[PDB]
Amino acid sequence: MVDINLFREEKNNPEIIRESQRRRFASVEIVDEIIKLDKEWRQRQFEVDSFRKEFNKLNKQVAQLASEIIQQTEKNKQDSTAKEAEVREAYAALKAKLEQVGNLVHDSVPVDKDEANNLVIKLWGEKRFSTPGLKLKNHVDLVELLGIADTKRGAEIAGARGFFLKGDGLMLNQALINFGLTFLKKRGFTGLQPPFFMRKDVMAKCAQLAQFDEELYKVTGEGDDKYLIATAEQPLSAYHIDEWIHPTELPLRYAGYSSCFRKEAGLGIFRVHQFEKIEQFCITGPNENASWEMLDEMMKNSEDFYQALKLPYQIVSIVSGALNDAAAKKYDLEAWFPSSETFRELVSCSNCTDYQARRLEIRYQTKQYVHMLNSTLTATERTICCILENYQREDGVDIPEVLQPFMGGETFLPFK
Amino acid sequence: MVDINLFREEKNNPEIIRESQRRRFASVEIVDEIIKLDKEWRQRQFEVDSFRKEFNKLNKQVAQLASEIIQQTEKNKQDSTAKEAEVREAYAALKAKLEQVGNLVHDSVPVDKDEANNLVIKLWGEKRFSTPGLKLKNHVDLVELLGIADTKRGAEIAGARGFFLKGDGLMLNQALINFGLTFLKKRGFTGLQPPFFMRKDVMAKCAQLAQFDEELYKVTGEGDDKYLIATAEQPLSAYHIDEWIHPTELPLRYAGYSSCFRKEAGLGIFRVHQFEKIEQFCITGPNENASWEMLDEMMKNSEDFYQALKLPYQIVSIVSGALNDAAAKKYDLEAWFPSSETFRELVSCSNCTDYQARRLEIRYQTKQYVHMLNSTLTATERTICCILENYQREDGVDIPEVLQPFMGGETFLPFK
Repeated sequence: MVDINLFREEKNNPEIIRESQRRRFASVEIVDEIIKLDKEWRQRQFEVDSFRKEFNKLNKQVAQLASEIIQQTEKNKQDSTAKEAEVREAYAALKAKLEQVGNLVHDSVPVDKDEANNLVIKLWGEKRFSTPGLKLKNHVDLVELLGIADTKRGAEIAGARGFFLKGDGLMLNQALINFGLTFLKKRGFTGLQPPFFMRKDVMAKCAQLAQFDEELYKVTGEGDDKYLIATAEQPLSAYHIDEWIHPTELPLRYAGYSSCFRKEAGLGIFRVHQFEKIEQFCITGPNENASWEMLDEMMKNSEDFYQALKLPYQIVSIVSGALNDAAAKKYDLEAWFPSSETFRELVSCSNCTDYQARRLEIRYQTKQYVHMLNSTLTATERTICCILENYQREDGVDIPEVLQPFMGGETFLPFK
Repeated sequence: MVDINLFREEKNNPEIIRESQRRRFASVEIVDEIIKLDKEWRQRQFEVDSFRKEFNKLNKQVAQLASEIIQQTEKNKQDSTAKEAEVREAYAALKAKLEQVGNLVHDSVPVDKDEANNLVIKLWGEKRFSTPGLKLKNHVDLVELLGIADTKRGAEIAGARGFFLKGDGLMLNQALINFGLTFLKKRGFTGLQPPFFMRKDVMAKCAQLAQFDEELYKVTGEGDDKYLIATAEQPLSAYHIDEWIHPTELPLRYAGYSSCFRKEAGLGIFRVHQFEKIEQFCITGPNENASWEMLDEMMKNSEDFYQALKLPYQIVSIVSGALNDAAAKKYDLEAWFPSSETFRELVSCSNCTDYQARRLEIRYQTKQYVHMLNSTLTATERTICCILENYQREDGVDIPEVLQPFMGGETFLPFK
């Protein structure tokens, strides 16, 4: 939820919310609905203090003086707990409209309703193509040829889009997780591996609202009903819930690692239900444009990493209309897939400012909340598919150089 | 299920099954029940061939010759599909008793009803104790002091016995998985990472019967209802289901790796719902005592590994009475926990011979099935708890030597 204070011309200026609503191609009226609703809530919270205030003007000098105004102090003491309710059903009606307002869209964000108008802002890398000596194979056919996944036996076991990693497939995955974690460790990041369970209660306060809520796997189990996490970002957001964080602790840098479960996948390993993910999770103070410097820091770390792997890519800024509710601004790094000659998304990078922080009561007198950003570094299975296509030869695949140490210095996976 | 042929004095000797039943402290009568039930099944399968045989003795020479025996060939052709049913409800009654017979208990197995009488057969390692200079801490208090798990924030997120790994905790876990996988790779093992999902249909044919069936997490999800795997052994067993395997492919050696989910756990990380596991999975021919040599091979690999980590241990042979239904014979490697001065189980090692193979129709003329063995190498979280206790000092923990390369050559985790 956004800050009710960004709606009050008493403390202004609500037109900023109105602009954000326009850019999100969503209700501008709801900004008037909510102002009226706040008006009521703070009236009733004062129509309480009307009774509270009269209350010690009635019990002013009952003993220190006879009088029958103590039949009225029965009406008042009682009245104080009548308005006591009104406040509670005002605030709740206010919260039901407020919950629907997306985060304030940053002015740098391209305004448009369609991802088709999504804006490329940076290129890097020399893109391979099929020549007539080398017809470039797709990840699907390179996996089979290489013998490093069993999607057939995987599908009969876990159902559709289910895979085993096998032999040098498993080493590669593990190779990439450790390259990932050390890469981030060197840049001041602290590992966190969350549980792949989250209580629906907590999840309710997390993710990106009604869009990422009733579309996870359910786990029946032991205590409360639980979800399988879709993204390490979710649990990591819940770390530091209801906590205070001290200016001196910030910034915080968690290299998140977990297995990931998504219901909406659609035999390869790009389009899957289960997969592993390293993520950059970062908390900042809310002032001094600290979260905006941190977005650049994370985006640079994602670029540096895809450069280390020598994977050609392009960076796209996402249109205001495509931003989800938490995100104030967002980049994709889309990486080159030679066989099909398309860019595909391997990284998403978001500044969500205080939007989740305010829900998870993650505090920084008059209520300041911290800024939180999240940036996939590598979905390993996808990243591998990208690596197989870009490093293929006539009779196998060359291992990226940075990943050769974590594979015992092997440099080539031969076709079977 | 055991081989119905091990019950037939026609092909003998059923007393061997009777002995196994005694050693398992279970019904000996059921061996007579089942002989009678097989008798019926093969009678009715012949009371079919009674009709089938008469059938071409009636349709002997109908054309090649008048006669009204073709009113009888109506009774017969029909009768052939009456007994056709009897066979199908005989075999099914036979299967309902047969399903309850545990695997043939190996003669080397100590006969007894109580794990209390579980037989120590080998020691290794010099066990540390609390001296009055060094009071030895437990894994629970070493984790907190070291700052490498958050069981508090973990518990509020995933519910009870839920943990984050953190900083050098995560490196250690990853360190141990890779030490594990390379260790086994050098000994002729091939990585397999299964899916953490299995369709209940398949799981039904897997695990150790009614004891390991209605006690997994349930996953609601997309297609059929699924379980979270309790052990990498389960999926790996389903690999090669309904397949033939060629003498020349055997032996097979899968180093299984997965995350693992158990409902029955009971703040530390020893007694947990989610954890990771490397396992030795091995398939052999059924002859030439090949599975029995393979059990020794795997047991030696488990010993070598706990020696590499310099963890003192003892090997126990499990009493006939404690063997589950799949297991013909079983060892535990129980490792030394100094603070509490107890041995705790870090490895289980089973020869299940053809028991699952016969259910999963995993074939090797007259029906031969392969032998399958399974042996945990490391439950990482437990293995770490063991490592923290045995390598502690006054102001932190020394990293095992073999694990120092996979931690960038760090040799000490300092207390906070």
